[PDB]
Amino acid sequence: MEDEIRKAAEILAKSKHAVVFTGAGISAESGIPTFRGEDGLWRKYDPEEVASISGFKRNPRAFWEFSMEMKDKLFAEPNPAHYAIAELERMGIVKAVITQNIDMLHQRAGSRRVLELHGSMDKLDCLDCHETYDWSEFVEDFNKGEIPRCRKCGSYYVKPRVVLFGEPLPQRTLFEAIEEAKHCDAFMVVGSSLVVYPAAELPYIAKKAGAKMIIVNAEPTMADPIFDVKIIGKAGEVLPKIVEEVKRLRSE
Amino acid sequence: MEDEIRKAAEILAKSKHAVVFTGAGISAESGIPTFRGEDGLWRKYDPEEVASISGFKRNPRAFWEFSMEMKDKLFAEPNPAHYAIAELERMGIVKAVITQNIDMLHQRAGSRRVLELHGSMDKLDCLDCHETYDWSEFVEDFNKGEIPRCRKCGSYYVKPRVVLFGEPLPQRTLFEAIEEAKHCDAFMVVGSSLVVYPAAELPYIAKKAGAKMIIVNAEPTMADPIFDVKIIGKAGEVLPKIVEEVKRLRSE
Amino acid sequence: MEDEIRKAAEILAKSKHAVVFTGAGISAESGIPTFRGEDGLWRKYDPEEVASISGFKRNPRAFWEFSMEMKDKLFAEPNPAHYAIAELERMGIVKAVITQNIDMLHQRAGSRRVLELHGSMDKLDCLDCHETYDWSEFVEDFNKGEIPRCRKCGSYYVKPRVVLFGEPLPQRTLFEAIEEAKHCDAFMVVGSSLVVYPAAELPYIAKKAGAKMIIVNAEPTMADPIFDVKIIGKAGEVLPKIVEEVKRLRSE
Amino acid sequence: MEDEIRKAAEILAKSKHAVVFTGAGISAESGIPTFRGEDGLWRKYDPEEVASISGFKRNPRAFWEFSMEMKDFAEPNPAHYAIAELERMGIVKAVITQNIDMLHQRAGSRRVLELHGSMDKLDCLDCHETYDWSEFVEDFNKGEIPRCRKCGSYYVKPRVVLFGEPLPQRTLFEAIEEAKHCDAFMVVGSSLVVYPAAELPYIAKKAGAKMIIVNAEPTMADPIFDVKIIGKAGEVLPKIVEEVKRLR
Amino acid sequence: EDEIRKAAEILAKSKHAVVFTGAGISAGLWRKYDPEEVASISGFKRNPRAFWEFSMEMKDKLFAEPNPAHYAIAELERMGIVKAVITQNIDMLHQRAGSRRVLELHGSMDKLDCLDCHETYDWSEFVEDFNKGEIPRCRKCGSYYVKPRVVLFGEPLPQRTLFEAIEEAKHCDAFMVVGSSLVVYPAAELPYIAKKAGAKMIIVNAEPTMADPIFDVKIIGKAGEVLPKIVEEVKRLRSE
Ligand SMILES: NC(=O)c1ccc[n+]([C@@H]2O[C@H](COP(=O)([O-])OP(=O)(O)OC[C@H]3O[C@@H](n4cnc5c(N)ncnc54)[C@H](O)[C@@H]3O)[C@@H](O)[C@H]2O)c1
Ligand SMILES: NC(=O)c1ccc[n+]([C@@H]2O[C@H](COP(=O)([O-])OP(=O)(O)OC[C@H]3O[C@@H](n4cnc5c(N)ncnc54)[C@H](O)[C@@H]3O)[C@@H](O)[C@H]2O)c1
Ligand SMILES: NC(=O)c1ccc[n+]([C@@H]2O[C@H](COP(=O)([O-])OP(=O)(O)OC[C@H]3O[C@@H](n4cnc5c(N)ncnc54)[C@H](O)[C@@H]3O)[C@@H](O)[C@H]2O)c1
Ligand SMILES: Nc1ncnc2c1ncn2[C@@H]1O[C@H](COP(=O)(O)OP(=O)(O)OC[C@H]2O[C@H](O)[C@H](O)[C@@H]2O)[C@@H](O)[C@H]1O
Ligand SMILES: [Zn+2]
Ligand SMILES: [Zn+2]
Ligand SMILES: [Zn+2]
Ligand SMILES: [Zn+2]
Ligand SMILES: [Zn+2]
Ligand SMILES: [Zn+2]
Ligand SMILES: [Zn+2]
Ligand SMILES: [Zn+2]
Ligand SMILES: [Zn+2]
Repeated sequence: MEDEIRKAAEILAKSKHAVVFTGAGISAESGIPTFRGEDGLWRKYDPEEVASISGFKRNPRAFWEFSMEMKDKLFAEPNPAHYAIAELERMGIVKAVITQNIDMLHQRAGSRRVLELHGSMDKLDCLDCHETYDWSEFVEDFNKGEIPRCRKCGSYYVKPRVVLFGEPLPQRTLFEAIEEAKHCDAFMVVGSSLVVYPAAELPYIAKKAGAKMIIVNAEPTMADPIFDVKIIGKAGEVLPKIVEEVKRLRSE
Repeated sequence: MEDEIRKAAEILAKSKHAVVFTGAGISAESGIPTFRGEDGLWRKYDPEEVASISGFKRNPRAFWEFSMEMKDKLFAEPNPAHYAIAELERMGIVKAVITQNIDMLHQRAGSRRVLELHGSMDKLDCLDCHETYDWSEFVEDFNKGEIPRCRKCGSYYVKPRVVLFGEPLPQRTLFEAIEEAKHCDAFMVVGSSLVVYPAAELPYIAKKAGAKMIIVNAEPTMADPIFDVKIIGKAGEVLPKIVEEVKRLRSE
Repeated sequence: MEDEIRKAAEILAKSKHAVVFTGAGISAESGIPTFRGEDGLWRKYDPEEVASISGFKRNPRAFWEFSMEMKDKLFAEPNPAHYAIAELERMGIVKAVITQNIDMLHQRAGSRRVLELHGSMDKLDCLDCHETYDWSEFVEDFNKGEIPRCRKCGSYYVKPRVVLFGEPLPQRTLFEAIEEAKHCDAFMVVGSSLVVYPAAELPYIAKKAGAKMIIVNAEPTMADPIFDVKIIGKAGEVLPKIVEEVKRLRSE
Repeated sequence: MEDEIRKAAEILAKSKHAVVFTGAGISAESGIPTFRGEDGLWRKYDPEEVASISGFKRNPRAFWEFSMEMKDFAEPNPAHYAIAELERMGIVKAVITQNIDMLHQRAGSRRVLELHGSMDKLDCLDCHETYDWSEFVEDFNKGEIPRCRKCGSYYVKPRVVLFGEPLPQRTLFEAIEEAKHCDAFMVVGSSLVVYPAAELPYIAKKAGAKMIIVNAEPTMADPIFDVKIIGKAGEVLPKIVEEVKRLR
Repeated sequence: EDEIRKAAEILAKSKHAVVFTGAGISAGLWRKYDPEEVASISGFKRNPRAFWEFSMEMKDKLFAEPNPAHYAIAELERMGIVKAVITQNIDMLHQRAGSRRVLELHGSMDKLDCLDCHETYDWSEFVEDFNKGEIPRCRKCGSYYVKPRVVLFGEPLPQRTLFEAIEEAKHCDAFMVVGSSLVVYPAAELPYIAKKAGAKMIIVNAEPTMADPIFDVKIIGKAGEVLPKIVEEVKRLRSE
C-alpha cells in the first residue's frame, strides 16, 4: 500500500550513498518492452537467436529490427521513474545507478553516475576494418528504416558496444558494481526480476555489507524476503511517490 | 643486407590486416627499463600488499610508495619503434596494436587502435566518491613523493585503471585481441618475452589461424620456432628499417 | 631433490584439509593435449567452433573427433600425477580435488572427492528423447569407428554431460568450489594457467582464508607471485616426488 | 569466310577501346570441355546437382567429385594469346570472362575480369573461415574433398558463381562500366544463355559499340552483332590479329 | 564546406604543394617576463636559469602530442601531394606526426648543446628533469649552459633553412598556410613569393589576415577540424 512507500521513503531520507539497480522493468513505461511475459510474446525473434554475436553476423538486419522495435514510438524517452532516480541523486541520496539496460535512459534523465553492465549503443565499431562511430552518425540511416553501414569499407557489421549473448561483461564496470554494493548504505532494485547475473547476487552482497534494501517491481522475485521493503507496482507510478514522500519528510 | 629485415618487410608489404603485439621491450628505448629479474622484486616487497586489489583496499599508500620507489621514467616519449608502428597503420598495413604496456606510448605516437591488456595510466578513480582524474593531475605531485589524494573528498583511495593481482584481465579487450589474432594475415611481436598468458598464447592463436609470423626481440623466446621471421635486435632500430624497406617495395 | 619440492612437501605434511585444483596440464602426460601452446596448435580444429553447443549440434562427428584426440598415446589412463593426488587423499592430507577436466582421470586414479566444474564424459544424454547413458555403453561403438547414437530414438544428439563453450558454468558446483577454497588449509594448483574462470579467483580466495599455497605448472602464471611455493615442471614428474618426500617427513 | 573475318579486323583496327567477352569455347583448344553445344558437359552431367548452390548445400561431395573428374593442368592456346597481343597492341583494353581456368592471365592478359569468380579462394559456409586454394590443393589431388580445418565442416565453397548465386558485386560493376565505355565489343566462345553475364553484350550494343562474335556455332543472340564468324577461336582469332597488323 | 571543397580540388590537382604553419595550428607575455633576460642569447649567457625557468612556467600541457591537423598534413605528403612543410613552430610536432621534410625556421627544442664543453644532447635526455622542475645540466662537464637549438633574440635565423624555404615557395604549384597571422618575416613574405611564382594559394586560419586578398581559397576555422575534412575530400576526388 502507501505504507510500503512510506517506509521506503524513510530509509532513503536518511541515506547518503544509496544505489539503485534497474532492469528492463524500469523502461517498459517508455515503450521498450521487456523480454518477459506478454512483452516476450510480443517480440517476434528470440533474443538468444538474433541478438547473439553469431546472429548479428549471420543477419545484421534482423538484429537491428529486433533491437529497435518499440511500442508506438521510434525512439524512447525517460519516464518518471528515470527522472525520480536522477532527482534522488540531486537530493544527495543516490550516488550510483547500476543498470542492465542499454537504452541510456538514466543518463538522459540526468543521472551522473551510471554503471552499464551490458554497455550501450552510444558507440559502434566496424568488425571488419575497426572504424569506430558515434550513435549520432547513423541517425539518417535509421530514420529511413536502414541499418548502419561502415562509411570506410562498406561493411554491414557495425556492432553497437553492448554485450550480446556470447560475450563477457565489462569488468571495470562489473567490479565497480560489486564494490558499489559493498559500500552503499541503501540498495534499491527497480524493474528487475533479479535473474541475469549478477542481478541475483548483488542484493546479498549489499545485505551482508549492512545496507537497507528496497525493491520496486511489477512482480515478486525469489529474493523478496531478504529485502526490508517490498513494493508491487509500476516503476513510473511508485518511484515519483517515493521521492515526493522523501521531500515531505525533509519539509515537514 | 640482413635477410630477416628484408623478409619481414616482404611479408608486411603484402599484408592488408597486420597486428602488432608489444611488450615492455618496445619502450626500453624510451627510458622505461624492463622487468630484469622480476623474481627478486618480490623479495623486497610483498606482492599481495603493494600490487593486489586486496592490498590496495587495505592500505593505498603501500601501492603508491611501491610505485614511487620503482618509478623510473614518468615523462617518457614514444621512440622510433612506436612511430614506425604508427606509420605502418597509416600505410594501411597494421590494423591493430595489442599491448601489455601501460605507458600509452602507442597512442601518443599516432596509433588509432590500441588494445591495452593490462590497462593504462590514463585515468584514476577515487574508490570512495567515484570522482575520476587524469594521471596528468597527479604526475608532478607523485614525482615529489606525494601520494595522490582525492581533491573532492580527501580520500587516499585513488586507484589507477591498471590490472592488479587478484583482479581479472579486461575481458572485452582480451576478447577483441583474440578475435584480432584469429583474422589477421600478419602477426608481429615486438619486445615481449611471451612467457605468460595472454602474451604467451596469442602468437599460437594467430599461427593456427594461418597468419604470417614475425618477431623482433633483443633475445630469443620459447615461441621462436613458430615464427616465419625472427630478428635479434633493438625495436627502435629494427622497426624503422623494416618500414623503410616496406616503403621501397611499395615504390617499385 | 629440488628445494621447492621439499618445501611443498613440508606444507602438505602439516595439512589435514588440503585442496588440489587441476587444469588440462595434469592430463597432458596421459595423452590428452591441452588447448594451449604447442598442444593447442597441434590439435585439429579451433576449440570454440567444434566444442561449442552449436558446433556439437551441427557437426557431432567433428566434436567427437576433437574430444577424442590423443597425442603421444592412443588411449588415456591416469598418469603418476593423478595417482599421487589420490595417494595424498589416502594419507588423510588431501580432502578435495577441484578440476576443470572432463576426462574422469581423477576418479579413475582413486580420488573420492572431485568437484567437476565442467562436468564430465561419464554420463551422456540424448537431447531429443532424454534417454541417459553411461560412457561404458559407447565403448564398443567408438572402437567400431562410430559416434554415440541414441538406441531409443536414433538421434545423434547424445551430448556428454559436460560444459561446452557457449554454455554457462554450473552455478551450484561453482559455489561448492568457492566454499572449498574458503576452508582449506593448503591449496595446490597443478597443471593450470589460472586463466579460465574461476581458476584465477580460487587461489586468491584460499589465500585470504589463510591457506598455504603451492603451484606446480609447466609454465609461470600471472598469479605466481601469491603462491608460497612455485614449481616449474611436468605434473607427472613433480607430484610423485612431492608425495615420496611427504612420506619421508611422516616417517619420523 | 574471309568477308566476315576481314570485316572483323577492320573494326578492331579502327577501335580505340575494345573489350573482349569470353566463354568456355575460347578454352576448347586447351583441352577444356565446354558446357553447352557440342560435347557439352551439361549433357553428361546435371548442373542442378554438381554446379548449383542448392546442390552444394545438399551434397557437397557431388560438386567436389565432379570437380575432380575434370582435373586437367591446362595451358593457353592461340586464342588466349591472340587476345593478349591485341591488348599489347593497345586495341583491347580489358577482358571480361565467364571462365575460371585463368588461361587469360597465364597468356599475358593484364585486364581480366572474372565475372564468375575463381577457385583461387574458398569460404566455409559454416564458420565463415576463408582459405586460398593452396591449402587444399594437395588433399584434392589425392582424392580427398576439402574440409574446413577450423570447424570440420564439409561445406567449403570455392568463390565461383554456381547456379542460384549472385555474381561478385565489385567485378560485375567493373564489367558493366567497360561494356559502356567501349567502341568495340567482341564475344568469343560463348553460348550467351546464362544471365546476367549475357546482358553485357546488349549493354555495349545499346551504348553504340560495334559487335563481333566468334563462336563455333550460331547463338540465339546473333542479330545484335554487326558481324559473326562461325569457327574455332584458336584459328579465327590469330588470323584477326595479323590482318590487323596488315591494315594498321 | 564550400571553400573546403575548392581547397581540396587544388591539392588533388597539385604535385608539389608546400604547407606553412604557425602557432595557430596547435590551437602580454613580454609584460610578465623581460624578453632581454629570458629569451635572448645575451640573457642566457648572463643567467641560463632565467630562460629555463621561463620555459618551465610556460610548458603548457603534459604528454603533449600532434593534433589532427599535423596528421592530416603528414597524410597529404604520404599521398605524394605535399613536398615540404615550413614551420615557425619549435615543438617537433610535424615530424612526430609523420612529415619527412620539415623546414624549421626558428629551430627546435629537439637538440641542445653545452656552451662550455660542446657535448650535444637530444631533448629526451632532459625531458624528465625538465618536467620535474630541474634545470638541464651538462652531464659531461657539469655546466648549466645547456642551450636548445631554438632561435633566441640576438641570434640569426637558420640561413640555409630560410633559403630552402624561399626556394620551396618559388617552385611549388600550391602553397597552403595553416595557423599563421602572416605578420612577421619570413612568414609575411613567403605567401607573396609563392604568389608571384604562380602557385595556387590557400589559407586556413581562425581569423583573417592582411595577406588574405592574395589567396585563391580562404577558410576560417580551427586547423584541427578543417584539415582532416580537406584531406577526406581529396581522397574522395581520387577514388573517381
Ligand atoms: N535496455 C532495455 O530497456 C532492455 C529491454 C529488454 C531486455 N533488456 C535486458 O536484458 C535482460 C533480460 O530481460 P528480462 O526482461 O528478461 O529481465 P528483467 O528482469 O530485466 O525484466 C523486467 C522485469 O520487470 C518487471 N516489470 C515490467 N514492467 C514493469 C514496470 N512498469 N515497473 C516495474 N517493473 C516492471 C517484470 O515483472 C520483470 O520481472 C536484462 O538484463 C534486461 O535489463 C534491456
Ligand atoms: N614469473 C615469470 O617468470 C615472468 C617472466 C617474464 C615476464 N613476466 C610477467 O609478464 C609481463 C610482462 O611481459 P613482457 O613481455 O611485456 O615483458 P618482459 O619483461 O617479459 O619481456 C620484454 C622482452 O623485450 C626484450 N627487449 C629488451 N629491450 C629491447 C629493445 N630495445 N627492443 C626489442 N626487444 C627488447 C627482452 O629480451 C625481453 O624478452 C609482466 O606483467 C611480468 O610480471 C613473468
Ligand atoms: N579434461 C581434459 O583433459 C581437458 C583437456 C583440454 C582442455 N580442458 C579444459 O578447458 C579449459 C582450457 O584449457 P587450456 O588448456 O587452455 O587451459 P589450462 O590452463 O587448463 O591449460 C593447461 C596449462 O597446462 C600447463 N601444462 C601443459 N602440460 C603440462 C604438464 N605436463 N604438467 C604441468 N603443466 C602442464 C601449461 O603450461 C598451461 O598453462 C580448462 O578449463 C581445461 O581444464 C580439459
Ligand atoms: N574452339 C572453339 N572456338 C570458339 N567457340 C567454341 C569452340 N568450341 C566450342 N565453342 C562454342 O563455345 C560456346 C560455349 O558456350 P557454353 O558451353 O554455354 O559456355 P559459356 O558461354 O562460357 O556459359 C557457361 C556458363 O554456364 C555454366 O553454368 C558456367 O557457370 C559457365 O560460366 C558454345 O556455343 C560452343 O559451340
Ligand atoms: Zn569498416
Ligand atoms: Zn559508491
Ligand atoms: Zn573522492
Ligand atoms: Zn582486425
Ligand atoms: Zn533419444
Ligand atoms: Zn573441504
Ligand atoms: Zn568451418
Ligand atoms: Zn659540458
Ligand atoms: Zn620543393
